[PDB]
Amino acid sequence: GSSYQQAPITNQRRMRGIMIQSTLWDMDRKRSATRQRYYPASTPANQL
Amino acid sequence: AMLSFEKKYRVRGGTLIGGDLFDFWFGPFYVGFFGVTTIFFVTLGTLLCVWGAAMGPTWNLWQINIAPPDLKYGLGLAPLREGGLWQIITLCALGAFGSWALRQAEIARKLGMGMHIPWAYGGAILAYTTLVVIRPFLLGAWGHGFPYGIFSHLDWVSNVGYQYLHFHYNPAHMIAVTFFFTNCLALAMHGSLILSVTNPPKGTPTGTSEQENVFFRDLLGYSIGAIGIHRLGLFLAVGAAVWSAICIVISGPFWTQGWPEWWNWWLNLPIWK
Amino acid sequence: AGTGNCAYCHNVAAFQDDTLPNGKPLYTKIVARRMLQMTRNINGNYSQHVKNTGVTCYTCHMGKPLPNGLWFYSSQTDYLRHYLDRDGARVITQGVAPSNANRSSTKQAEWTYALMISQSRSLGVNCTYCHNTRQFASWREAPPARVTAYHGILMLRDVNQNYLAPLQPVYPAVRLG
Amino acid sequence: MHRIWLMYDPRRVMVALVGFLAVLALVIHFVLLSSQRYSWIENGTLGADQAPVGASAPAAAAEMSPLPPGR
Amino acid sequence: MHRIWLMYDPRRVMVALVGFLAVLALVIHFVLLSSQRYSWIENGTLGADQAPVGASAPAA
Amino acid sequence: MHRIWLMYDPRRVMVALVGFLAVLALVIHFVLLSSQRYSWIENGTLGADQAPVGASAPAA
Amino acid sequence: MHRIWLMYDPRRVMVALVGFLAVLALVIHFVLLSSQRYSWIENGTLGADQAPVGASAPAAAAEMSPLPPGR
Amino acid sequence: MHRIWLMYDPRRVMVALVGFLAVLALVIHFVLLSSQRYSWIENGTLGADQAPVGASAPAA
Amino acid sequence: MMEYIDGAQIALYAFWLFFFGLIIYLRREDKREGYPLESPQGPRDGWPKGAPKKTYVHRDHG
Amino acid sequence: MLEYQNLFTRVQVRTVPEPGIFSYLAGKFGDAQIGPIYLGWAGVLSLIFGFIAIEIIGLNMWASVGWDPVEFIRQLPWLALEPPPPQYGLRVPPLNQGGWYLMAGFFLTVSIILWWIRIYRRARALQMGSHLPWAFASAIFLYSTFFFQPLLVGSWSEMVPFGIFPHLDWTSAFSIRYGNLYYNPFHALSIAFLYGSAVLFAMHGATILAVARMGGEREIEQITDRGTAAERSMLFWRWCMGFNATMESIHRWAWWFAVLTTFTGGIGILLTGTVVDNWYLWGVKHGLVAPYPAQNQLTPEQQDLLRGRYQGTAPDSFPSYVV
Amino acid sequence: GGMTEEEARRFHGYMVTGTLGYVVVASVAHFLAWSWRPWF
Amino acid sequence: GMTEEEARRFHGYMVTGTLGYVVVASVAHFLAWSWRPWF
Amino acid sequence: GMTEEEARRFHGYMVTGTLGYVVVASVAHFLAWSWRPWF
Amino acid sequence: GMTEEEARRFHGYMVTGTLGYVVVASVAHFLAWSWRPWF
Amino acid sequence: GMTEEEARRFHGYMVTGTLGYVVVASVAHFLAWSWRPWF
Ligand SMILES: CCCCCCCCCCCCCC(=O)OC[C@H](COP(=O)(O)OCC(O)COP(=O)(O)OC[C@@H](COC(=O)CCCCCCCCCCCCC)OC(=O)CCCCCCCCCCCCC)OC(=O)CCCCCCCCCCCCC
Ligand code: BCL
Ligand code: BCL
Ligand SMILES: CC[C@H]1c2cc3[nH]c4c(c3C)C(=O)[C@H](C(=O)OC)c4c3nc(cc4[nH]c(cc(n2)[C@@H]1C)c(C(C)=O)c4C)[C@@H](C)[C@@H]3CCC(=O)OC/C=C(\C)CCC[C@H](C)CCC[C@H](C)CCCC(C)C
Ligand SMILES: CC[C@H]1c2cc3[nH]c4c(c3C)C(=O)[C@H](C(=O)OC)c4c3nc(cc4[nH]c(cc(n2)[C@@H]1C)c(C(C)=O)c4C)[C@@H](C)[C@@H]3CCC(=O)OC/C=C(\C)CCC[C@H](C)CCC[C@H](C)CCCC(C)C
Ligand SMILES: *[C@H]1O[C@H](CO)[C@@H](O[C@@H]2O[C@@H](C)[C@H](O)[C@@H](O)[C@H]2O)[C@H](O)[C@@H]1O[C@H]1O[C@H](C(=O)O)[C@@H](O[C@H]2O[C@H](CO)[C@@H](O)[C@H](O)[C@H]2NC(C)=O)[C@H](OC(C)=O)[C@H]1OC(C)=O
Ligand SMILES: *[C@H]1O[C@H](CO)[C@@H](O[C@@H]2O[C@@H](C)[C@H](O)[C@@H](O)[C@H]2O)[C@H](O)[C@@H]1O[C@H]1O[C@H](C(=O)O)[C@@H](O[C@H]2O[C@H](CO)[C@@H](O)[C@H](O)[C@H]2NC(C)=O)[C@H](OC(C)=O)[C@H]1OC(C)=O
Ligand SMILES: COC(C)(C)C/C=C/C(C)=C/C=C/C(C=O)=C/C=C/C(C)=C/C=C/C=C(C)/C=C/C=C(\C)CC/C=C(C)/C=C/C=C(\C)C(=O)O
Ligand SMILES: COC(C)(C)C/C=C/C(C)=C/C=C/C(C=O)=C/C=C/C(C)=C/C=C/C=C(C)/C=C/C=C(\C)CC/C=C(C)/C=C/C=C(\C)C(=O)O
Ligand SMILES: COC(C)(C)C/C=C/C(C)=C/C=C/C(C)=C/C=C/C(C)=C/C=C\C=C(C)\C=C\C=C(C)\C=C\C=C(C)\C=C\CC(C)(C)OC
Ligand SMILES: CCCCCCCCCCCCO[C@@H]1O[C@H](CO)[C@@H](O[C@H]2O[C@H](CO)[C@@H](O)[C@H](O)[C@H]2O)[C@H](O)[C@H]1O
Ligand SMILES: [Fe+3]
Repeated sequence: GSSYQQAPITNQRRMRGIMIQSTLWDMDRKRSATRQRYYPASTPANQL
Repeated sequence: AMLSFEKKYRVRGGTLIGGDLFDFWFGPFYVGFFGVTTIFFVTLGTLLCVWGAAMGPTWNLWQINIAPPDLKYGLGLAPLREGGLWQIITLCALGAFGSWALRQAEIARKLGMGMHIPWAYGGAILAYTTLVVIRPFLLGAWGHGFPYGIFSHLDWVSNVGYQYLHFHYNPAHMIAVTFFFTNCLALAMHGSLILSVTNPPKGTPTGTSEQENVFFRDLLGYSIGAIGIHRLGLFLAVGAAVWSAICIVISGPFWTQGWPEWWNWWLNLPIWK
Repeated sequence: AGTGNCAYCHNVAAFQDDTLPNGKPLYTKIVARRMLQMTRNINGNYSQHVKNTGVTCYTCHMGKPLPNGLWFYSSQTDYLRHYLDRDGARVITQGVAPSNANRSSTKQAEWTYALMISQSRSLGVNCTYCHNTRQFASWREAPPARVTAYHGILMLRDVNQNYLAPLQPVYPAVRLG
Repeated sequence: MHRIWLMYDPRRVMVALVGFLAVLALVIHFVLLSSQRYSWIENGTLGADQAPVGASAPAAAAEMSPLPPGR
Repeated sequence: MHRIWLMYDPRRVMVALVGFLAVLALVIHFVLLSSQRYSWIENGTLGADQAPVGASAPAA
Repeated sequence: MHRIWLMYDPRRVMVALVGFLAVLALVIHFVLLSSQRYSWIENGTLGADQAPVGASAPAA
Repeated sequence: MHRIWLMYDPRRVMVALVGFLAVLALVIHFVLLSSQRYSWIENGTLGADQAPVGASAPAAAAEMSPLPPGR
Repeated sequence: MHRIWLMYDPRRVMVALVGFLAVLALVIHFVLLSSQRYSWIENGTLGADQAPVGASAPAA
Repeated sequence: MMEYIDGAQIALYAFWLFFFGLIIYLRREDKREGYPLESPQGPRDGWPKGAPKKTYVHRDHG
Repeated sequence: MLEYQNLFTRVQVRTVPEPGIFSYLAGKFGDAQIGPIYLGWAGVLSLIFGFIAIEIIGLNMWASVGWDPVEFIRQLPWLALEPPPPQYGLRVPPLNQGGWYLMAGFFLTVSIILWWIRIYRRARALQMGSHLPWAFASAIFLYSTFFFQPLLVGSWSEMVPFGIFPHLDWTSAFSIRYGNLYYNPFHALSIAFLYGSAVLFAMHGATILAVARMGGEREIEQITDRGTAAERSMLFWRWCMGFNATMESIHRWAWWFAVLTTFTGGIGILLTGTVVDNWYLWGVKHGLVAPYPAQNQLTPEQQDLLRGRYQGTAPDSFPSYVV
Repeated sequence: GGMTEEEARRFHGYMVTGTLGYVVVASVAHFLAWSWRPWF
Repeated sequence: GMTEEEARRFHGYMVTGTLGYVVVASVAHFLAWSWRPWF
Repeated sequence: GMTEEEARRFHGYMVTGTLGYVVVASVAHFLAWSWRPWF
Repeated sequence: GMTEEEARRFHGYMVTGTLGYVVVASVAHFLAWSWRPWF
Repeated sequence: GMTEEEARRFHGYMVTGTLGYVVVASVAHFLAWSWRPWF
């Protein structure tokens, strides 16, 4: 890619480990653990 | 030829089989009945390996490859040119390794030693027998054995690992690796400690059990003692081979999925499912 | 949709209609028309994958409206995007010495490894089904199934880019990611 | 019943009892915290009718033919 | 009840208490912090009506 | 309450205290620095009216 | 207040203190050096109005790429 | 100040100091040599106006 | 511009020459006890010849 | 477990006062203090640097499960602190994208070096040879190649992640990237010494326990004043395999086999990706690779069709296919 | 080291009241829990 | 170890300190509940 | 150990140092609150 | 160990060195704040 | 160990070496600043 656009923060993984999608998340489907996989929504207080 | 103290020890007795007939030496080597059977199996098994190299594609030492039979032959003897030769060499190897251990028991008995050395070597024989007898038997074909070739058996190890996608996740394999690595650390420490008291800096008195005891306690926070460090080395080294034998025998006969998905039980404990 | 369930797609009084009496579109019929074109495209252009076994609606749907293995956008580094807009999984050098040709990272090998575990599980096979793992790059040492697998990647990219992903405006929002 | 404390040292038994109860209490809370119906940190303010209930038996002919969600 | 301190060394049990209470409090704070509703470092300024609530049973 | 310093050696207690406070202070700062709202090295000059809040924007 | 040095051996205190200060100073410098706003070796010549603000986004850069060209 | 050398043997402090300085100097040189702006072996002959600078803020 | 010779091969023979030197050294150390060997037709040294038997200086306590 | 010497089955003994003229001395062998576990200045500093390294690793792992302490324990072996992204090369990366990694790696490395200083100083103070510090140096050599090999290829992204299963993912991927590490001859040697260390300690441990009832475990006495226990150990191996060590020299064989495991290991890593990028092809060149019959044959048209592409960047957009 | 029967009598009285007080708190807790969100 | 006089005196502090801690925690729960109730 | 009046002397410093630390932390928290409230 | 007079002498240097170090750090923060404020 | 007068003798060299080192470093920094200033 010629330049990098950041994804929205809710599409950014908290876990930087490269195989985690195959080695863990392919079998782990606990609800709370699933929610923790991505950063939560974050907004300037102006926009609420 | 004999060590300058040796002749005194070369008595009869201690043989398990054959009485006095084979109770003699050939140069440094003790013979005995299992000495005779060792040389029989070593010679036959070696010459069949040379024949396997002759009928194979090359004489290059690294590339020689005596493969087991196809799985379709099951527990039968294949045609010799199609893996049957590997089976005969395997019977020779078992005969040789067994004879070697029993010959060591005769030597230890003749010197008034305990049996520790034969039993320690039994741990290596167990791992071999697991790789070529027990696991192939539980899978129902001798063709599950590893080929006899210096690099071709490493191709077998590679492919068996990836049969389970990510063999590092094998739980018994993690234990076996931990024993192998801890053994190498313990060997370095024990070797260094003995040498450093017996070979101090120039112009320094020879050290003592007290100094190595003090230094070892500074390293691990406890004093293992002289008998304990040899017990620990034997425990680590033999335990490594036993856990190796476990880790391969569970792979296939018992677990057939990828090893990462074995850990699903840990994720599903009821405290945190 | 289950046998005899023509009502799943149709205004059963007017099979020719693509809308309900309310004028709202029969989205299921509009999808199924595209699914016919997709199935013909699979069977016709990707015979190097499906050969004379071929596919029908039952292959994915198996009697149900939703197939298995549905996936949606998530992370950028999600390996399933190998089946959509990405190309290139190779990381191994085709030569002894290092070069400027291959500057792949060990992280990129980890990404290929994650992708390949997914494919192995998808077929219930292990790596030796498609590789001799003494050299993953080798085709000669690999079984012929590796060649079929490669055409499967090319097929999924066409299926996803040209048929499934552009159905976005047809679906109800409950079906979307 | 007080003779039981002649037979077992109360120093051991009181420690063992407290340890047993502490572990049991922790286990039960973490089991509940990992359930959906009693994930009380997230959903404790829901009324009892609103709280999750695990899936029933099919409780029907178990054979039914679907109809699409409205567009 | 004070005779309990004749059975148990008050010095040993008091350390055991402080060690227990510290770890317990830390677990509770981190359980709350990692929840949605009580992720107070990010969302503490929300009013109670604005704060998250976990999903109900699916509506009829 | 100075008789607690008869019960415990202040040499040990005061080390255990300083250790606990140092580790706790490091943990709290690391948590805040890892947050969005208190990512203060990158965003500390933002006014409170436009500092991040852990909520989704309105209008779905 | 000076009796703290009867309570602890100052030869040991000063070593631990210097170690603590060394580690703390090194942490803060590497923290700043890894930030956008204070990466002073690359960007120290920027004026205070020109320095970054915000950019707390966890993934500021692409995780996955080849190595830079290797001549 | 000099009484510090009664508290600490200068045989040892000097050796510790020389090692600390050597490692510190190595770290700083390596950090600069790895940087874009101060990679002096490749780019040392560039003028100050030609040397790299890290990106100014769009503040987006 | 050598095709066959490469740095890894060079390193490996450097190691082999070191390693066989080490084995010679270790076998000399193995022979500090019980050598020269006894036989008919006289003493035997083996190969390599052993290093001399080693005296150890005790610590004094007077 | 039960044991084949009485020595500590029952009638173990208490020195109620100290040994060294259970209990322990408070005194000196020369200038070396004998009571507490030794630290000195280097030991103290090593613990501080190493503590902060471990603390940074743990806190990043815990942040990666969103501070959830249940998931921190549940998922612990999958958690990692991960190296920087490849595009940065050797430049300083963002704090949440490998900046904490390099910081923990630095503090861990200093902590290891300071622990070597500690051991070196303590060996000198106890008036001992430096064999143990140089043994430990061989381990540090292998460890250091996980810094120098990434340096020589030019990217911190190639470093080992801190994490139980993640560092094993790296270990597999490193072998995949560089074309099967089994064909790295220094890896093969390192295995030969690793296995040989288990062979030797099994043999030596069993040997000394087999003569322990004759005082064979008192190896320093047997080295300085050879008893029958040493003689019987030499003769067992001479009669078994035709040659033998001494009570002293078996510890040299032990020392070198352990040391050469990590020394040859380190060279093999340094050669990888710097001199050889595909070890299997290096194996073909030098004649290591056994021939197998071909499992498939490609046409010239397939040889161009099946060429892949080298892996690139992930897509940084979410394309709409609306059309 | 021991326990007298007289001392055991005294100890047992506390042990019972402690157990009973604990059981009472647990009983109130369960009824609060039940009236909040019944499990049957 | 302790005399019964020490045990009697220790118990007075230990009980009062326990109840003081519980009182402080009660206000903390009062403040937390006022800010964001969990039922 | 230490004498009881020596423990009295030590306690006065511990109370003073604690109060000093709590005061500094209170000012630190109030600065932080004025900069960016967390409730 | 150490004597009371020796501990008192040491404490004078230790306090003075600590406060001198804090002053130098105060100036380094003055310089940093002037170059690039963090609030 | 040293005597106190020997410690005073050593200290005078230690200060002088530290000053010499700081001088050389300061010239090195001012050269580096003139070649490529970091602020
Ligand atoms: C890869 C990493 C790990 C790899 C790990 C590798 C570990 C290697 C461990 C084994 C090495 C030690 C073996 C040993 O010393 O045996 C004793 C024997 C004889 O010397 P002696 O014991 O002091 O004296 C006795 C003798 O003089 C008189 O005895 P006697 O009259 O009763 O009996 C007849 C003689 C006849 O000699 C022989 O039959 C032996 C000839 C073959 C020796 C080959 C040794 C292995 C070389 C390996 C290096 C390399 C060779 C190319 O003596 C005997 O009967 C003695 C029988 C000893 C049988 C030992 C067999 C060992 C086989 C080892 C195979 C190793 C495979 C790896 O020694 C020798 O013959 C000379 C060996 C010297 C060490 C090899 C050094 C090579 C350096 C490089 C080349 C040097 C060129 C000059
Ligand atoms: C798919 C996987 C690959 C593979 C990939 C690799 C890679 C990659 C490497 C190895 C390496 C090794 N492999 Mg291999 N390996 C495979 C198959 C095998 C097989 C087998 C039966 O198949 C075996 C027996 C081995 C055996 C070995 C060893 C000989 C060698 C490590 C030596 C050592 O002691 O390391 C263990 C010792 C250390 C790591 C030293 C550590 C010392 C430091 C100082 C300890 C610091 C601790 C610190 C104070 C505290 C830490 C705190 C925490 C950070 C919190 N591999 C296949 C082919 N292998 C290494 C090597 O040398 O390669 C040439 C290596 O890097
Ligand atoms: C050693 C002395 C006793 C004691 C003796 C008294 C006396 C005497 C009185 C109270 C009173 C009260 N005590 Mg009480 N109280 C003690 C321990 C406690 C503890 C505890 C955690 O141990 C708590 C929560 C309480 C709580 C209370 C309140 C219910 C009440 C007044 C408010 C208050 O808290 O003031 C703050 C107090 C505290 C946090 C406790 C510590 C301070 C001292 C010991 C008690 C306050 C003395 C009060 C100012 C005296 C005024 C007398 C005038 C004639 C009006 N006490 C100790 C053990 N307490 C008063 C009452 O009944 O009001 C209706 C009252 O007259
Ligand atoms: C307890 C576990 C560890 C262990 C211990 C151990 N090994 C031991 C002992 C002990 C305690 C001995 O006493 C014994 C000995 O005498 O050592 C000098 C031995 C020994 N360990 C040996 C090797 C060895 N040990 C290994 C491993 C282990 N040894 C474990 C790690 C390995 C590995 C991992 O690869 C090897 C290669 C021998 C040096 C020796 C046993 C000698 C013996 O049995 O001699 C009789 C047989 C022959 C001389 C040759 C037989 C030839 C065959 C008939 C034909 C070939 C068949 C073979 C299968 C071909 C394989 C080709 C390969 C390329 C695959
Ligand atoms: C010859 C090769 C083998 C080898 C050898 C070897 N390793 C060694 C040695 C030797 C000879 C040592 O002497 C040395 C050692 O100490 O051994 C006990 C060491 C060592 N090998 C180690 C590990 C190790 N070795 C390994 C491998 C190997 N070691 C090889 C197989 C492996 C593997 C296989 O992965 C590991 C993990 C260590 C146990 C040890 C070096 C210890 C060290 O450097 O520690 C540094 C310190 C820290 C990480 C910090 C710890 C922090 C505490 C947990 C915090 C507690 C709080 C603290 C008190 C706060 C501060 C307050 C201050 C006021 C004090
Ligand atoms: C759904 O809507 C489409 C609208 O295109 C209808 O398709 C028509 O009929 C097909 C046979 C033909 O192929 C197609 O070209 C088109 O002519 C489809 O039949 C469905 O019809 C129902 O809903 C229609 C709708 O759009 O709302 C409705 O159409 C009528 O009413 C709308 C206004 O509400 C007006 O725009 C249309 O022009 C009008 N059409 C006619 C022919 O009157 C249909 O009502 C009628 C009477 O046709 C609906 O059909 C029925 C039976 O309910
Ligand atoms: C969003 O954008 C990214 C970044 O371009 C795309 O990812 C690219 O393609 C992947 C194979 C690769 O993994 C990645 O490194 C990157 O190269 C991603 O697929 C999405 O693509 C769409 O948007 C592209 C975009 O960059 O805007 C767009 O690209 C084309 O148009 C732009 C704008 O005019 C121009 O800058 C690009 O050079 C141009 N590229 C090409 C190859 O035409 C894509 O359009 C096309 C036809 O590729 C978009 O793709 C789709 C299907 O919408
Ligand atoms: C992300 O957020 C999560 C983490 C999730 C949120 C949760 C957080 C949690 C659970 C927090 C819990 C905090 C806590 C709990 O108790 C916190 C406790 C804090 C406390 C008690 C602090 C006390 C400090 C006391 C100090 C500094 C004392 C100094 C004393 C000095 C200086 C005097 C020394 C003596 C001298 C000078 C002379 C002696 C005389 C002598 C010798 C003589 O005279 O001889
Ligand atoms: C991640 O951030 C990054 C990027 C890394 C950035 C941040 C970096 C940081 C935090 C840096 C910190 C630096 C620092 C902190 O204090 C640095 C401190 C440095 C210091 C104190 C240096 C002192 C040097 C002193 C010297 C050289 C003295 C030499 C003395 C000599 C030669 C004479 C010896 C005596 C003699 C000859 C007489 C014998 C007579 C005898 C015996 C007799 O007469 O008896
Ligand atoms: C509150 O406290 C908590 C609870 C957080 C404490 C708990 C912590 C926990 C649970 C920690 C768990 C840790 C685990 C499980 C760690 C696992 C580690 C493993 C398995 C590591 C394996 C391998 C790692 C390797 C080989 C790393 C090597 C790194 C190196 C060599 C880095 C070197 C960096 C250097 C030399 C310098 C960097 C700085 C620059 C580049 C700028 O140069 C100056
Ligand atoms: C002292 C080095 C401090 C480095 C920090 C920057 C300089 C700041 C202080 C400069 C002025 C001198 O500082 C002052 O030195 C004197 C001796 O000279 C020390 O004096 C100390 O030792 C002397 C004897 O030597 C005692 O009589 C005195 O009671 C005690 O306080 C003081 O504790 C310190 O406050
Ligand atoms: Fe030994």
